[PDB]
Amino acid sequence: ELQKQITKIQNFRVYYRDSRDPVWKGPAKLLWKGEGAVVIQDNSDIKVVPRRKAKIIRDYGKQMAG
Amino acid sequence: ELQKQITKIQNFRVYYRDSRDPVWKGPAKLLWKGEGAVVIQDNSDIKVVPRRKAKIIRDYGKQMAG
Amino acid sequence: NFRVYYRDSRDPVWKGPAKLLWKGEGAVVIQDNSDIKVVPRRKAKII
Amino acid sequence: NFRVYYRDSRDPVWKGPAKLLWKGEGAVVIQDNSDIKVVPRRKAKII
Amino acid sequence: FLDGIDKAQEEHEKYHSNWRAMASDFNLPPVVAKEIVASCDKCQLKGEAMHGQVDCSPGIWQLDCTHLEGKVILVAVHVASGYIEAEVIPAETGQETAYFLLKLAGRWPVKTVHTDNGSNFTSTTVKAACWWAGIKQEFGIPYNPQSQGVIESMNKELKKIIGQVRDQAEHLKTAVQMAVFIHNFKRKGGIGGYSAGERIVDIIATDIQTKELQKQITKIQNFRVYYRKGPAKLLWKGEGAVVIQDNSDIKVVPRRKAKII
Amino acid sequence: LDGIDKAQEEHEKYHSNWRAMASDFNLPPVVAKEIVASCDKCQSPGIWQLDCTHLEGKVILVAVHVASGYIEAEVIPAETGQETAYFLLKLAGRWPVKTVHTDNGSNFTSTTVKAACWWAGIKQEFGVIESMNKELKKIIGQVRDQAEHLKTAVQMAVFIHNFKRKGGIGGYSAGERIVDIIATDIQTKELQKQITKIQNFRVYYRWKGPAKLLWKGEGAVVIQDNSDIKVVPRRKAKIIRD
Amino acid sequence: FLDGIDKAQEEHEKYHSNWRAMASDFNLPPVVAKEIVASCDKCQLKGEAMHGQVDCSPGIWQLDCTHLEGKVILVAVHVASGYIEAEVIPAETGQETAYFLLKLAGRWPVKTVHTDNGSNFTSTTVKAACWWAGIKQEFGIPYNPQSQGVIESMNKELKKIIGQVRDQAEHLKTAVQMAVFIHNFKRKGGIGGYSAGERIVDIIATDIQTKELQKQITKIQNFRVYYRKGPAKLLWKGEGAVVIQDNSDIKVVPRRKAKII
Amino acid sequence: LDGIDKAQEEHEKYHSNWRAMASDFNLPPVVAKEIVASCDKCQSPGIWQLDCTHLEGKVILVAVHVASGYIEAEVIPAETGQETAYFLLKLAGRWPVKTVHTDNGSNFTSTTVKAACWWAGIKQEFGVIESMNKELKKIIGQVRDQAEHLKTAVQMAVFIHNFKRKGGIGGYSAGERIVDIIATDIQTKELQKQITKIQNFRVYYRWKGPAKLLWKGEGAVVIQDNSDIKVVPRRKAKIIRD
DNA sequence: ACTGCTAGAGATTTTCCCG
DNA sequence: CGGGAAAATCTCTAGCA
DNA sequence: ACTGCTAGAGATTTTCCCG
DNA sequence: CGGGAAAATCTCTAGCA
Ligand SMILES: C[C@@H]1CCO[C@H]2Cn3cc(C(=O)NCc4ccc(F)cc4F)c(=O)c(O)c3C(=O)N12
Ligand SMILES: C[C@@H]1CCO[C@H]2Cn3cc(C(=O)NCc4ccc(F)cc4F)c(=O)c(O)c3C(=O)N12
Ligand SMILES: [Mg+2]
Ligand SMILES: [Mg+2]
Ligand SMILES: [Mg+2]
Ligand SMILES: [Mg+2]
Ligand SMILES: [Zn+2]
Ligand SMILES: [Zn+2]
Repeated sequence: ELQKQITKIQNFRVYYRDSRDPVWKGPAKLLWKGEGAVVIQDNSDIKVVPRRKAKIIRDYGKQMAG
Repeated sequence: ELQKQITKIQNFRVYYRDSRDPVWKGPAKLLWKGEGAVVIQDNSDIKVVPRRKAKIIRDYGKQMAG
Repeated sequence: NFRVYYRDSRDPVWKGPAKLLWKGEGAVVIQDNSDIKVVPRRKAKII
Repeated sequence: NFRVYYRDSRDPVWKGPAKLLWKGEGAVVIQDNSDIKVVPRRKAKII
Repeated sequence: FLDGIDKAQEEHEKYHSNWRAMASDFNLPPVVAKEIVASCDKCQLKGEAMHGQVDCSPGIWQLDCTHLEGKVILVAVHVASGYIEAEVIPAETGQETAYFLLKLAGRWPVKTVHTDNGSNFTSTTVKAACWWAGIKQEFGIPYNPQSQGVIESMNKELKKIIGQVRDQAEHLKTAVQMAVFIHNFKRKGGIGGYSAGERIVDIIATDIQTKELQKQITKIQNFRVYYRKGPAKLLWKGEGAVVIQDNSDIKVVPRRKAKII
Repeated sequence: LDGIDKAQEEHEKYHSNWRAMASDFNLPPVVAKEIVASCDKCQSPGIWQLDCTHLEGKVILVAVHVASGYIEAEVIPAETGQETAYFLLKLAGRWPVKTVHTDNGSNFTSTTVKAACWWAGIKQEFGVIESMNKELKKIIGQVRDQAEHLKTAVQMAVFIHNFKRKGGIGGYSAGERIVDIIATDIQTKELQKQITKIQNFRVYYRWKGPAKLLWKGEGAVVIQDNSDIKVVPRRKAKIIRD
Repeated sequence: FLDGIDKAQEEHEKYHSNWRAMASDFNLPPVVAKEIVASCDKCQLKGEAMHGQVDCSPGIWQLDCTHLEGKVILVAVHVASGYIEAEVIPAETGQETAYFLLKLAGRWPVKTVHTDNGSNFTSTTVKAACWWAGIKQEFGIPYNPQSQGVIESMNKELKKIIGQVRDQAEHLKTAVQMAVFIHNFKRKGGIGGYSAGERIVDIIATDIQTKELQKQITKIQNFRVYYRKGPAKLLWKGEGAVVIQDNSDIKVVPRRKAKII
Repeated sequence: LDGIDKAQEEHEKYHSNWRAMASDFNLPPVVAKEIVASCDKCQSPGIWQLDCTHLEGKVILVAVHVASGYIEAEVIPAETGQETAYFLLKLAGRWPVKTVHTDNGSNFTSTTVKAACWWAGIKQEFGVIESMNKELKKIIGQVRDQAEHLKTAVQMAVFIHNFKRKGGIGGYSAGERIVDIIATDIQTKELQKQITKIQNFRVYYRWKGPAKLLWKGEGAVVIQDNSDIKVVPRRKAKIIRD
């Protein structure tokens, strides 16, 4: 039930930036999504990113590929 | 005689750039000066730099200060 | 309190000092002689 | 041999291909229809 | 330094020497020279060396009007994806800007439009068109195209493609639609190797799917967490760390010194 | 890897599709695709429909995505081939249009529309369009008084139809449906691309005969030999291109 | 790929898809798609992302004419040091450019002048003034102020100082000379914490001193070196490495496999 | 460090200056300065001279660096205070002009020249100028035919005088001499700055009485106590500010 | 209270592939 | 584990009134 | 065959200074 | 050897037709 839903929410890749770095940070793992913030995991680090600085996709291309 | 002259030529600081780095490299030690090239020592490394990419000074302020 | 000097709009002459009302990431809101203006942080210095 | 496409002088339209005569650090000398021109390397691609 | 400072202001009132020159000429600590410069109004002439970061939420679009061959091209872009819409219009008028905006809002979920302060966007006719479709208008700091970095960058890619295909069309509107097609579906790269069309599809489908999934997750997973405080609402748990939202403030706490109930 | 046999069994029992096996058991999509393709007992998103309605003396030119009911329409000055081809180039730039169905009307069989379809890569072929024309006309009649010109009313009707009216099995609107269907086609195309990439590779494992390649994992290599899926360590198999 | 390549060129001839889009849509290796793009003339629209490096020898000066309050200001700069000279002149004319250049060459050792291709610098009257003082003229690639980065950057600092002191002078020439003074002697920093005046003094004195010193060193230290070749002329030795000049080619060799005679 | 005693001896023998001791024995300039300042038996570059010559009906306004013979001149339209003050502001922007000697002529005692000197920081005081005027006139007479106007000829003469005519003890031209003299003044000013910086520090070593500070090296601290220079390890002395 | 970005070209580091 | 080649990342630029 | 740079503002790392 | 403060370095920007 719930665990399938959580492992599905963690299948989406998140591209984000920090408040003073102009370069986009590579695909993290989406843990939780909200109206104003998303919670991600990037290299065994848990960051909270505003919604306006994050791009969340699935990569229908790496899915279909393992 | 000659050794005083060499240790005097090595008292001048050289600021230089490489052919694809826009930042100026810190003060090296001038070993030999020529019409088209200067030979410097930067951090126990001997580089040959064109004359047009090198600024050679003494730093009248650090002399007068040890 | 903070003094803010700024470059408002298509004008090269820097103006100031103005009161800092709000500092966001990238832009600031200031008050310069009962006139509220929004200036990007590229065009303002805050002291 | 090399093909060089370039942006000569106050003109947005890229021109080329031209023969590469000399590659310096920052600029190149090319030949485009019996016309020798000196183009900076910001304004030229060499293939 | 009382004699060294009084002479330094007297010199700054004339030459406006920077903090270093006054530190060398009057034997001042760097802080004092920097203070003397910082108190001079005539020396505050430079901003700080940074750039902001535009909004890249899934519902934000940047619009702008660019000009080509005497004609007006109204261009829009989906900021999160790079998907562009464009149209040659006879005039920069709020009427046709509103028509363009209504067409756009009818084809895609447009939550917010970001534009500069051109008269066609600040028009009372676009305000009515954005109110009807439930769109939010964000105008930028006047005379700052950097606030429209995305659409202004798209004004260059679009014009660049048009010159590549201009000789396959008699009229400029055909070349504009060709360029829209080519950008959206024939240029790949970016954050997923996608094209702009694939990327907008992914962005929008992912938004819907994640909203539904997290709705289910919150409907089921209902816990309260005490840490170090009040019953913060649980958001996520695992890997020796817990994420919670205490009074609308999301913070990350380790599994230690935190109990889930 | 370890669930390949379970997926084979679940297909031989329930005749499921590869998406479920790949989601339920955690298999690369290519392996589940081969599982569903090994049983012979177990054997649209780019098609739009075009037509023209007449209303208040002007010509509305409507386009429907058949799979989703999503509608693209606009008022044109003249029912001609120039404006039809322009509408079609626009649509093809907005959505991936692979086929368009029309009613052999004069504006649709013109050389300009044919050339536009050729450039865009659209295949021209000569009752959903009628029902959606009826629904669009009903919505237009509803919302007509909120605008002065007809083209504005048509765009408000298109907005209402695509995003405000919901229905079907899950209660989704035409916009969400078209987005989901296009995402599904993107997945299908990516899978076809990967299958086509790997199909020109042969694997020699343990040496045994050549085998078809399915997946080149980080700790394993999946192969299909004599209509049977087997797993071999990477160091125990050599992959060559043919 | 013969069927995949023939279809890719047919698609590129229409849409001009970049190498990635054609690698994804036609199953091509990156090299083949990049080749198909590289052979299209209509796609070669972007130069390489670098910048050059101007000449900063001790004798190079960059000159330029800038405008302020309807008046013409002829500005020069010593590239190695940042020392500027400036003057308000009534007209951008080769006559007064030549007067400025002769004054400059009379006050400092000017070996070479770098300028853009304005008519006053490309004038036959400056050619005579530069020939008389023994100056070498380097003109830049036309319509490329980046080739004058130093003097163009100095056109901004000079104008910036003038606005700081403009209200201490009735005329603009007085403010220009005030700004020259302030820049050259009241602004410290750079490669030695110097001002422009101190730095030009150091550069020039160091040039003279090093030329004299190395003349003596070569007059005394006279050796030939064999390495791995011919009798290369010795330049420097010490710290387990030898620097020599073999047929006008300076290279560094270690002390091993090298004998000094 | 180790040569301080040798330098003291060489001064008590030959009365040398601190530049030589600092160059010969390898001492920080402050230590040699104190050595030369401890003996009471052992006890210009910013001064220019202005004047006006008349030639061919025009007024040439000449400036000489007394220490080097370097010359700055130019033809002015009128022998007035505006042009004199402009010439002086120009010169002060080019070279570090600390003092200017003039001949109390009307143009030199004007309020505009006084205000220019005040702004630039020049001290006004009211036979080298005459000899250099003679030499400049001789050169001008030589080179006059190579130009049409007189101002151009004056600048060619200034170029010749400053860089083409060489003489003196070492055979250097006026340009090299002025550059060397200004470099020497830069060294002198930097040394005075460092001495002034360190003179407000007192050192307590081994605790003994306070001592004047001279140098804070990387492996030593040099101090002067009771007119005697001693060396102490950094860990053996504490420096405080007073 | 709001905000530079995008895509391409060359350079340099990572990953993979067979020994 | 060791080179080489190919892929991924990094760096940096013009143009967008 | 020739060529972006300069100075200031804020951030971040180094060095030094007394324990 | 250990923090804190001050100094040095690094990063990045507008304006220069
Ligand atoms: C009359 C409206 C309202 C008020 O202002 C004007 C003037 N303007 C100027 C540019 C422009 O300067 N682009 C160059 C650029 C410079 C920097 C950057 F980051 C991005 C850039 F695109 C525009 O694009 C633009 O749309 C306008 C415009 O619309 N208006
Ligand atoms: C008639 C002469 C001869 C032919 O060309 C024109 C036009 N021009 C244009 C600029 C200018 O665009 N400065 C802005 C800028 C841009 C980029 C950069 F790296 C540096 C910069 F200063 C000049 O400064 C300048 O002197 C001239 C000029 O002199 N001429
Ligand atoms: Mg605009
Ligand atoms: Mg714009
Ligand atoms: Mg110019
Ligand atoms: Mg210029
Ligand atoms: Zn000031
Ligand atoms: Zn092409």
